[PDB]
Amino acid sequence: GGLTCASAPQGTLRILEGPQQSLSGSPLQPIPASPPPQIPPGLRPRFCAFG
Amino acid sequence: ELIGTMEQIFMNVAIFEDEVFAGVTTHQELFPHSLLSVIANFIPFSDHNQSPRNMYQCQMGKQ
Repeated sequence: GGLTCASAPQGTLRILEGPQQSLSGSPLQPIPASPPPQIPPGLRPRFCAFG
Repeated sequence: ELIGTMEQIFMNVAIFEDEVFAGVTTHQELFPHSLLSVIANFIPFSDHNQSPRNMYQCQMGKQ
């Protein structure tokens, strides 16, 4: 009436919960790159010679 | 994302765009001058001076 060893298991199942990968879009930056410093339009000379 | 000192050795981090690739370039840096300190970001045009100088600028701006 006691507990005895039974037949060895024939296989093992290991369960884990996993989600999946999306598409590669690689959206690097809101406003991207190093935007260049640049000329103010027209500007004009702010200096003249004497005479 | 936020990455750490040991987690940064196993990942590619472009600096400028057009340096980002498809398989490579897992991440990208926020600004190109992210590498420099707060004081080293106060030196003007540090890119065109030799390095022993820019390092000198950091010790002279504190005196």
